[PDB]
Amino acid sequence: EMSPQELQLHYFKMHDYDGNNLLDGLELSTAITPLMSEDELINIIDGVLRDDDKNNDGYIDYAEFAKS
Amino acid sequence: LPHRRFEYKYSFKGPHLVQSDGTVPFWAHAGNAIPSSDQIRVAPSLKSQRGSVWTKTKAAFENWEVEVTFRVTGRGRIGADGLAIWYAENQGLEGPVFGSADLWNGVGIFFDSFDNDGKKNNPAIVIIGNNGQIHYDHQNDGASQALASCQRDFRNKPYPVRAKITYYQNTLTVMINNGFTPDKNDYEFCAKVENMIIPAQGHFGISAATGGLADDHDVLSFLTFQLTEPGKEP
Ligand SMILES: [Ca+2]
Ligand SMILES: [Ca+2]
Ligand SMILES: [Ca+2]
Ligand SMILES: [Ca+2]
Repeated sequence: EMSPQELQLHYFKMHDYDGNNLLDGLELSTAITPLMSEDELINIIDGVLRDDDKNNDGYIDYAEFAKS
Repeated sequence: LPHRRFEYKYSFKGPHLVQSDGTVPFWAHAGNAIPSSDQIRVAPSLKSQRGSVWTKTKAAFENWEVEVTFRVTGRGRIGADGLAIWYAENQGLEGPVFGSADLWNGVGIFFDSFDNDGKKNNPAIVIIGNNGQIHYDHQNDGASQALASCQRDFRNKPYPVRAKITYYQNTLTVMINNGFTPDKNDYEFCAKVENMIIPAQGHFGISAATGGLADDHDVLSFLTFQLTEPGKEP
C-alpha cells in the first residue's frame, strides 16, 4: 500500500483528466458526480476554490491541494 | 501582462462532458444539439439542422478570453452552413442565424463555410456586432455588416481547429489555430475590432446549422477565462 504522501498525489491526479497537474472546477464536477441540483454543485465547487485556490487563478495545484 | 482566471461555470470539455442525465453542466442545449462525453455535435450532417449551446447565466466580465476547439467535417470540398461563437445579452436558443436568434445584442463570430453571395471568399470568419436591431444578412455572408474578417479554411482539418477570442481593453481579437499540427498554441491572427462596445453582462454561446449541403459541427471544448489588467485584482 501507499504512504500518506503517495496517497495524496494519487487522489490529486485521479481527476486530472487533462494531465496538467492542476484541478479546475469542471474536473471537480466530475469528482462530485439521483443527481444534485446545479446550484448545490456550484456552491460546493465555489467553496473548494474559495478555500484551496490562493492565487485566484481558477486552478488548484498540488501545493494548494495538499497544504503540507 | 493580464491575470488569467479560469471560469468553470462558463466552460465545458471532455472526457466527461455530459452528465449521467444528458445535460452539459451550466449549459443549455437546444434544437438538435447533441452532447456526449467527448464532444457536442452542434449540427449534424443532416438536412436543415439547427443546434445551439448557451450558458445558463450571464457572465459579467469586463475583460475575457474564450478558447473554443472544434471540428467541421464534410464529405465534400464545399460544406454548409457553419458555426457561430457568441457573446450576447440574451440566450439565442433557436433561430435562423447559424442556428440561433437574429437581432442579438452583442457580438457573434461566424465561421462561414458557405459562399452565399458567390464572391469566392469562403470558408471565412467574420465578426458581426449587433445592437438588437439589425437582421443578419446571410445572403451576403454578412459582408454588409462585418466589422472585421479573414479567410481560413477551417474544414476537414487533421487536428481540431481552435479559436481564441479575446475581449480586452475594448478590443476584440480573434486568433485561429488552423488545425494542421497537434500544437494547440500555434495560433495565427485572424481579425481585430478596436473600441468595440458589447453589453456589460452576457451569455456565451455556440451554434450551428446546415442548409441543403450539411457538414458535421463538433465542438470539443469551450474554455472561458476572466482577464484582469496589471494593477487590479480578480
Ligand atoms: Ca487538470
Ligand atoms: Ca491556484
Ligand atoms: Ca462569400
Ligand atoms: Ca453564408
